[PDB]
Amino acid sequence: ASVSTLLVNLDNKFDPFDAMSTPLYQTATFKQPSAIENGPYDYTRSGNPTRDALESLLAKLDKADRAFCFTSGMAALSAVTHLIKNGEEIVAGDDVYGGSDRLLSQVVPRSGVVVKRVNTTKLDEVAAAIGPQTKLVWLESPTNPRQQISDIRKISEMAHAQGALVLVDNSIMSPVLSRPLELGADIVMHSATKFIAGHSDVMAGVLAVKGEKLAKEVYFLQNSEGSGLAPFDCWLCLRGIKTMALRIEKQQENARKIAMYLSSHPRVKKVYYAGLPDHPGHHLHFSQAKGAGSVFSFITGSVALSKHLVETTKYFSIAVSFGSVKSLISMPCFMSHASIPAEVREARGLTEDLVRISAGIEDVDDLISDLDIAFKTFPL
Amino acid sequence: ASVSTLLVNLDNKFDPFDAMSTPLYQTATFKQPSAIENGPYDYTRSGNPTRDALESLLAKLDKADRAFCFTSGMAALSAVTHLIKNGEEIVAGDDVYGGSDRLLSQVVPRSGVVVKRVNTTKLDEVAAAIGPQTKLVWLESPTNPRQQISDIRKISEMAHAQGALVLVDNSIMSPVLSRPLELGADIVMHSATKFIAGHSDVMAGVLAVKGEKLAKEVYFLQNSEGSGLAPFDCWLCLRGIKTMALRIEKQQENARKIAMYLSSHPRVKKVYYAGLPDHPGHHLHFSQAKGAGSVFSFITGSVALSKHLVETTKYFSIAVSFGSVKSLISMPCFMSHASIPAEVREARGLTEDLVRISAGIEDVDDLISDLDIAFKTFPL
Amino acid sequence: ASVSTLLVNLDNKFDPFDAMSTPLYQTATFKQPSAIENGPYDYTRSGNPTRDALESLLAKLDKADRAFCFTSGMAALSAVTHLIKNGEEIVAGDDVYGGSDRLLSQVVPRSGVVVKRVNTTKLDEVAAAIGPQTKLVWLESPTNPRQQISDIRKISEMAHAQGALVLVDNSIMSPVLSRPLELGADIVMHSATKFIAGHSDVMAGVLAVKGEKLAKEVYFLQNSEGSGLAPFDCWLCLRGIKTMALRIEKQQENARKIAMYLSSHPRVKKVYYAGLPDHPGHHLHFSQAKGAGSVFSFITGSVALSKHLVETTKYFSIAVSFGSVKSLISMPCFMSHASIPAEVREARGLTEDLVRISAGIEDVDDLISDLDIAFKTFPL
Amino acid sequence: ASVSTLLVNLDNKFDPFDAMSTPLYQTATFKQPSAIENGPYDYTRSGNPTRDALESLLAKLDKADRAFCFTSGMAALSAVTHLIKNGEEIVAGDDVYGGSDRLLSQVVPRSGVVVKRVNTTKLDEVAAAIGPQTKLVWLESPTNPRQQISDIRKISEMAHAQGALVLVDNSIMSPVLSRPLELGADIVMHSATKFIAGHSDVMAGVLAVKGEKLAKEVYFLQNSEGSGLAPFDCWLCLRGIKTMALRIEKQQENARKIAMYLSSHPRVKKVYYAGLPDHPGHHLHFSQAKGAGSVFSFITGSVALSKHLVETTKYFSIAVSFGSVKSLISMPCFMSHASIPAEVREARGLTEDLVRISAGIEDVDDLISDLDIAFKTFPL
Ligand SMILES: *Cc1c(COP(=O)(O)O)cnc(C)c1O
Ligand SMILES: *Cc1c(COP(=O)(O)O)cnc(C)c1O
Ligand SMILES: *Cc1c(COP(=O)(O)O)cnc(C)c1O
Ligand SMILES: *Cc1c(COP(=O)(O)O)cnc(C)c1O
Repeated sequence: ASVSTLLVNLDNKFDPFDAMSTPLYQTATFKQPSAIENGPYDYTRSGNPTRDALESLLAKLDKADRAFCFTSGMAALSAVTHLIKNGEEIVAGDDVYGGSDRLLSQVVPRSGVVVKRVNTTKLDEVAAAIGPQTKLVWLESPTNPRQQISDIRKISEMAHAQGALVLVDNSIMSPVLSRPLELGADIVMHSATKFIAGHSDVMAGVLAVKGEKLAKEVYFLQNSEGSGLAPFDCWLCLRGIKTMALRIEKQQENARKIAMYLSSHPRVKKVYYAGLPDHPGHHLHFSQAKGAGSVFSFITGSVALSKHLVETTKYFSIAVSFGSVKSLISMPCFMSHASIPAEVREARGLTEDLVRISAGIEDVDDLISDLDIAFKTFPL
Repeated sequence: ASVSTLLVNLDNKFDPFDAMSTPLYQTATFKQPSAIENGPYDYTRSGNPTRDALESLLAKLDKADRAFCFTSGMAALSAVTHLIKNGEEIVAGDDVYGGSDRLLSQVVPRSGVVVKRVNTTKLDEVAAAIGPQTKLVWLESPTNPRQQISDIRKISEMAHAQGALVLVDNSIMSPVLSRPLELGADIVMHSATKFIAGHSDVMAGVLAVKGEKLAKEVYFLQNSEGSGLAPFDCWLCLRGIKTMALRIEKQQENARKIAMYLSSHPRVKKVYYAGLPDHPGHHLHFSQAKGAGSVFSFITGSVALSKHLVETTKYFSIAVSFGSVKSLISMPCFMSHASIPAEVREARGLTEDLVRISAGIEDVDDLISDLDIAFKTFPL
Repeated sequence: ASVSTLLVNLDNKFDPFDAMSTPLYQTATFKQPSAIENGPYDYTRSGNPTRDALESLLAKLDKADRAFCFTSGMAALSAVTHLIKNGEEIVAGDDVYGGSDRLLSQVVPRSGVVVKRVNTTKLDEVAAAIGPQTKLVWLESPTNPRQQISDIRKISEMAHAQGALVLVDNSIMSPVLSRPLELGADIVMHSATKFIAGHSDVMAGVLAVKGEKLAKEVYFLQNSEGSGLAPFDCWLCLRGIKTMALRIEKQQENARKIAMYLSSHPRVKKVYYAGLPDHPGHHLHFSQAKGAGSVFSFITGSVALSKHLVETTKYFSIAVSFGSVKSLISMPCFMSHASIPAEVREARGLTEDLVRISAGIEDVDDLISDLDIAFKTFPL
Repeated sequence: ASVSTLLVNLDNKFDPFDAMSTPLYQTATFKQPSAIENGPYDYTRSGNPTRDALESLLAKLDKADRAFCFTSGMAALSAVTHLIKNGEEIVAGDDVYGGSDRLLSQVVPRSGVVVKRVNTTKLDEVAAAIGPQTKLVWLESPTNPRQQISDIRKISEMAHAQGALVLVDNSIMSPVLSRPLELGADIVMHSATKFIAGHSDVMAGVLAVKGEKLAKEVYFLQNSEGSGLAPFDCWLCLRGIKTMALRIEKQQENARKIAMYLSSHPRVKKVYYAGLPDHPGHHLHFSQAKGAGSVFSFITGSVALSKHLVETTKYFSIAVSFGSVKSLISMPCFMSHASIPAEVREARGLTEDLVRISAGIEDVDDLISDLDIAFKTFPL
């Protein structure tokens, strides 16, 4: 039974009328059966039929013991973070996403937790980083925007060697291309704001958990810090996940073709994309994933040319994130860090002229044609 | 300019078409204007027009500098909590609500933050408990379900003279009966799931802040822990908050009358309601609140008769919380702590037969008659 | 069992989890149980659980056999209209609302259905106009904006003695002030866009029917012309209808007081409101309605002063319709028929300076003070 | 600029914040600028920014002068029908859809309009059917479930020859495969409940019009009979139309492969599908369309085998309609007419054992495998 076939099934047992869409329980409380006993549901912060339908499809998708839905990706990562106590340590790949950065830096500390940074690509570096009191190993792969690959099976054994939990933020791959729990991770997180919902109209975060005692501790925090995804947002996620395989299938192929057109373009200096045969990490990646994705970036050594591509293209929207049906284009180097000086950007592997693209589901000839016209209009 | 009157004010400067209802911005991202600069908005976790319209109304209602909306009441209490660093001190009443209790005993510790519990009605204790390390004082008055009154002006001065922040969870009072920031509090919090939304159909928390620095610090956390209330939810709060003054007016009056009836009823031992002249705290409370709200409880000395009133009443629903248009009834001891033993149930100031009622907006003659019959049908 | 009390009753037999809010069935199709038989539901155009929950409440409020919800007020009036065959006769007041007017003069004719217009306050005319071909009598009392009262018990007997159906568009009264099916009417219609939903945010029409055959005939049309109100809309009506009794109570009282003030004001020539003792029809209306509602108008003999009151009032919005929590003000002559000439504007019983107000639920001292200032700032 | 690329573009001029998703104007009224003049919007029944964004994308998709959105497909067809006056005629292909049937039969008549039926495949039949006073020619192609083809260019000239309007109900093809306005039709109707929204969670109907005076007459009825699609439903339509090209592309290909597997299956007697080279009409169809679609049917001469396939398959849902991401299966012969006797089904070209499939976007091997197992389990 394929993913494609699994994403559209409606297994809503509770529904007496078998509607084709999951009924939306937009309520806060439920009436109890008696003065002494509760019902299956009582308060939405604790549990809700609609969110249960989504959390449950997502556990199957990730082959997890239990899945949890949060108001956003950051909320999911913040909860994970509230699992390490005072005097513990966290080995954080130092490449990891902006909000993840800010979190590991400015927030995790106020809690008496220690934060180690590394290059999860160098096993020795991460080997030396895994201390006695190391309780969490937190990875991302491909990284962004460079697409550098890390070995999740091995980093899993080093960490598991100290009795530590491995968190794999799979947002960039989604359950259709990768399933980290089957590579040794303990918790896979997905910003569902990206591929899962795929329409850039809903914030959501997902924690997919391996191990019951573990899941019980996540539920404790989803239910106590009250960050469970709202019923309406769950419904929009349920509606969107249905075409996830269909959308990734077209998107990724658009990305392959635009990466190839750019790869051999006179004005493009380098192209990062794990799908290119020439990508350092290519073979490593595909040993743990079925696809490169639909996000990639490139350099042009010319910041004035890069701004032009970004601002001139008619089919790409200038925006953050990726994974929507609309193709996006940006400069993470002078934008996704506008507060980044000349040393603030150099202190972060990236270069003022770097352009990142999130390919959508348009006709790739429309997109390649759009980019070509854009290079041919830049004056000198 | 009265509150009833302020609540229906539609202040949407952004909307070109002057809709009578605030346009719902159900979107996760916004397009940036150029490659270098951002727009007023960029990402719903960071900010959204619909949520801004609500956070603004809420700041005006509470006379706060800025207000913040969180995915739920607990999320809001959880952020205030992430303001206090490793090894600092938190002094919080003993009465403090269930979820707050749990958060105070099992999550705050994980940060090395120390928690002292006090009976905030006894100034000495408050005095005794507030040292050099105290950075947060956390009140709640009336207490649930006894409706104990604490002096908020005097507790604020003590803490401030110690440089501590004062939080008042004003959920049971809401903006139209009390505005704690004018009594020394620094942050007022509401479970907007209760009176603000008013229909039992949306989960939401609000944080009303005094002080630009503080606010900046609350915003920093609402944004990084990605917990701002979602747009559909903000829209439902905006919609339900409009009848807030109206709902409370009829509700409060209903509770008054129903306490009247129970107070002089032969099978009712004690009635807890701050509106009753005979209630310890009456004059204190009304010295800092324009009214006694709509939740109250009573004891009957008979766990068997209490269950009976609870299950037999035809017009009250057996449910958790309050502040909704529907009248609710429950038993905080044998229910809102159901899995509670003999001393583990009395380990909380509440005899297991205490019944709590949340008056709604129905005909009070229907509700009072509903209770009378239930008292008469009880088997001996 | 009072109306205020009936409005919050949650009667959802179908829902397994007893949510406090009716589950929204946002779906177009339902799965059938076998290849041969259907289920309770199959297609939202045919029926939906959420819409059923509302159509049921509405039948109980109006003491009707069955009720139907349409995409809007006009859709409902348009269906009643599709009940009358080729070459039959329709007798409908002259006063009858704009959209109804248009529908009566430009669409009903296309069917060979003949339309006679009468001043339903003059029984003779009604008598004179009702022949052997009359199959529908269409009333509206009070009339807009003059608030003319027609005798609904006596008009029903005449038509019935001629075998004609009687429709009463009860939009301005709603179920808590009048229930026309207990006065001889056969179908009562409401623009649920007005008092029922009560927040200016949903378009909806309701048809409350007396008689199984008739109902069957209305259902046949709601179903075939695919016009039943959509599920999200039904849910918003269910949500807003709960404060209906509460909203009207404060609203009606507000209108009373504001008519009081204007009636004895030096710059106001005539005030039209059926609650005023001096109003022709007072005793008739209150002989068939429990109240005068919240819409009324006044003349000032000065088109220039009327525009001024309309544009200067700070607390009234310039807008069409009524029944919302927000106070509205407008000029039916120079606005709700703006593109109206000199005799084409007087070709409707309304002097071009008539101002209509719809009282909302704000502080009446705020509203009355708002009007006073506007009378005082008017340039001479 | 391809359709695929056009379906995801956001051309919302009015939006000051450029959200990626169209802002939802869930309101009924808008405030007017002054006492004498309206704004662009005033009442949702008349016009709404969100519906305008959808009606406008749909005009581009169909190459129409203006597009209109209705509460449902039937509402769209019912409005079309209110365009022919008393004493006019309608030439209705007699094969046309159920609700279309019911309408042409039981409703259109009460209006003094004459109804002719034909086999739009026989030009002579339709030649003889086009009278002097014929104002509407109403087609469907492929028909359902037979997929019989009609020539839309020629039937367009015969009709236009009498000054008549041609209505083409394109629901089964959608704008991605066919655009009838470019073949002589005047109005193309789409049940948007099908392919446009594609998630079976929203009812909607669409009229795409050629000719301004024409469009003005449709707007008159959408605006007067109040059947304009609700803002929320428009938003769900906007969200769904975005993957329409992506969904039809996979769906149609699944259909091709399942039609081919069934075509050569021992237990299948006939397969109707315009994409099969062997289909009477094949070449005719593709002269006016780019694809066969994803709906087809087949016969097995065995009603007991057909029920079994329908009720045994694990990946097909038993439901009406088509065009959703979920594959559907049914027997229109003994189900989509359960009230169809032994002569009531014979009086309608179809046969008790006929099975219709609407292919979804699953893995076609999952679906073919599911059907094969189903044939191999039927006992004798
Ligand atoms: C986009 C992104 C996030 C942010 O998630 P939100 O849902 O918007 O808070 C987290 N992690 C990664 C790896 C991302 O790339
Ligand atoms: C209900 C309640 C809360 C919890 O708020 P949620 O919206 O349910 O997370 C917090 N404080 C008080 C005093 C409450 O009564
Ligand atoms: C407003 C109004 C209508 C129209 O209803 P819609 O919901 O706007 O279509 C019908 N009747 C009366 C008497 C009205 O005042
Ligand atoms: C499905 C169908 C319709 C029905 O439309 P609704 O939107 O559900 O009312 C109309 N026409 C055709 C041709 C169809 O096949």
